This record gives sequence, C-alpha cells and structure tokens, in this order.
Amino acid sequence: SLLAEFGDPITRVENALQALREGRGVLLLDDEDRENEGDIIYAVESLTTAQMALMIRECSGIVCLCLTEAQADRLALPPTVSIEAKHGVTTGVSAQDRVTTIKTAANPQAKPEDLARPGHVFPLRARAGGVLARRGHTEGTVDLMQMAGLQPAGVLCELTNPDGSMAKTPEIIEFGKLHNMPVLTIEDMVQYRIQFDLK
Amino acid sequence: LAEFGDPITRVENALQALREGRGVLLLDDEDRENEGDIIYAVESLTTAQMALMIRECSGIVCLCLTEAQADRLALPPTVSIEAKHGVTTGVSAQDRVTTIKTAANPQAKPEDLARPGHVFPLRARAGGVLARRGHTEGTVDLMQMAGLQPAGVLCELTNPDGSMAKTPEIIEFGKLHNMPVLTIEDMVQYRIQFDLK
Repeated sequence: SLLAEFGDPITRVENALQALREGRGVLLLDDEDRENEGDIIYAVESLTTAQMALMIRECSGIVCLCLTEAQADRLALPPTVSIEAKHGVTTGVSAQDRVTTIKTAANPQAKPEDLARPGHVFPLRARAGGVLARRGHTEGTVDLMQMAGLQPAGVLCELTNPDGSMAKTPEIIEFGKLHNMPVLTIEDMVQYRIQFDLK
Repeated sequence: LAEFGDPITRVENALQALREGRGVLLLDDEDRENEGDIIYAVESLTTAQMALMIRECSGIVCLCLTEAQADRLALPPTVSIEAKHGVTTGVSAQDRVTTIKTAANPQAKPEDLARPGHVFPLRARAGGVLARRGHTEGTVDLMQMAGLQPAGVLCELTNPDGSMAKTPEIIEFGKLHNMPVLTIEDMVQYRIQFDLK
C-alpha cells in the first residue's frame, strides 16, 4: 500500500540491488506497516568514510556489521560482541576508523588477531538461509549483498529523526527521496527469493 | 582552554552547570590531541539532551554508575541494557532516557532491565579520578561533587565530517552551546585541594 507507488515488491528489490551495485545505500523495513522503523544499509564492498559519517549523523550511531556465519567464524567471534581493528586506527570511533574496522573484519582473508575486543563496531551473524530462515535485518543485509553479487557483508543502523524519535515508514520514504536511497522491505525480499531462488 | 578560566574555575563552572541541569565537556588534560565527550547528569536528563547526543556524538551513549549501583543491577563485576518496561524498540532518545532512569534509580532491581539493549553501562572505580583517570570516573565524580544523583551519561563528540572533536573543536563547541569545558587533571587537582581530610 504505502510503497506501491515505488513498484511492486520484486521491482522494489531489483531497484535496491542496483543501488547497492552502484555503491549507493538502501533503506530496509520489515513490511509496509506505517508504524515500522527502518535502517540505512550500505554494502561493505564500496563503503566510504563519507557514507559512514552520514550513517552515524543520521542514525542511532550503534552501527552493526552483518556477516555470514563463515566470516564470523573466521574471526573467532562467539557462536554484546564488539570489535576494533588492531591496526590502522587511532581511537576507533571516528567514521574512518569504523570503516577500517569493518573492512578488516569483513575481509575474507581476515584472521582473529586482526581485531581487538571490545571496540566500537557491533558484528552480527546472519542465519543460514537468510530471510527464508529468519526475517531479521541482519539476514536482510547479508541476503541483499549476495543477491547483488557483492562481498557478503553490510552495515546497518536505525534511522533517527533529529528530535531523537525513530523514523517511521512515512519519514523513511522522505529520507529515501532526499538521499536517493531505494526503500524495500523484508517481505519484498522473501517474495523475490521465493520467485528466483527456488527450484 | 584558559578561555574557560583557571583550573579551579573550570571545575566550579562545570559543577554549577550540572546543578542547573546543563551539560559539560570533558578531556583528559589540556593536550591539543585529546578527544572530548559530552556529559549530562542523569538527575535532569531530558529527551532533547539525549537527542543532541545522538545527533552530535558517536551515538554509543554510555551510562556511568557507581560500583554500588552496578551491583544493585547485577551487572558483571560489551555490556548493554534496556528497560524491561516503558519502551518500545529501545533506541529512540526517549527510550534510552527511560532505560537510563530505570537503571540509575536508587531503588532499582536487576529485573527492571533486559539484556542486551541500546544503553552501555560502565562501572566507575571507587575513588573516582583519584583511583583511575577515566572519563567514567570523571562523570560519576562530577555528579557527586555537584551534589547530584551519582550517575551520568557520556558520549564522544564528533565533527561534521565524521572525525572526532579534539581539544580545539571541543573548546569551540563549548562556547557555542554554553557548556563548560574541563579536564580530568583539573578534577584531580581540585579534589586533592578540597576533598582530602
């Protein structure tokens, strides 16, 4: 309903995947309900300091790194977890330092000793099966990267209005227009995967 | 930094701002490379103050507690907490304030909080900055020195480009927002001048 003007569910997914392939962000909701809160999602593959600075300044600041089970295992993460790059940072909290931690953690060549614990980035493991197993934003983030053909890691953070209230669907739509970020839902992603990923 | 006064004045002005319900900015010492934090008293914390921290700071807002209060909450001797009641998704400015008030309540019980959550509590060492020169200790000490509920919130100030605000930029922010700036060293010197028998 509230998103129909922006394409049917599969079209909304396709537009989001293309934005990610072009290095741009997307906005993710559970479904079309007017009371949902939403997250900015960026691909790790193309993540820049400027994107992270925007995410921190527009969102809750509790930036989460969504990883596959295999990648989290590579880092020896437990099966709140927080991480910092051991090298290449100063105090860890700046936009640039968080990007360094994120790239270090998501690198398929990473070793546990590349990271210190605790830190300022919060990694989360996506369940096997993605949104077809668990309709979480962690699964949504990793699935979008895989569906787009990108490094299977993304960052997410909750969009927060300047007055401190959380952006709901109507305010998410307006942010997506202001920043040219496609809006899609987990429900849309399920519909896409049921159509294209099943025998 | 001396635009904020001599070191004793810097402490007195910070204490008075907190008594008035306003925030302050804290650095380790006068060195130009230090990065600074906004501090607010829990006793007077508002949604608008929390909203400012989320807009201006890292967003990883920490709640600094006494050892006694952390023991009352059964916190471990990253920890995150959420109010069990009175919140929705926990992340809005209002919900974080609810969690903070619930956690800092002198009559709190462990089950008043869920874990994990969106507020990050830290235990101040007994003795405050005279035992450990951390910003957690600085926060709790300021509240005690000001005669307030001994709990405060802390978050690292950013610059508009996403870098962290260092001393020169902290000084300019304090002027713009009428927030006193002080250092841990200022606090140590003050407490040794005035807090010892």
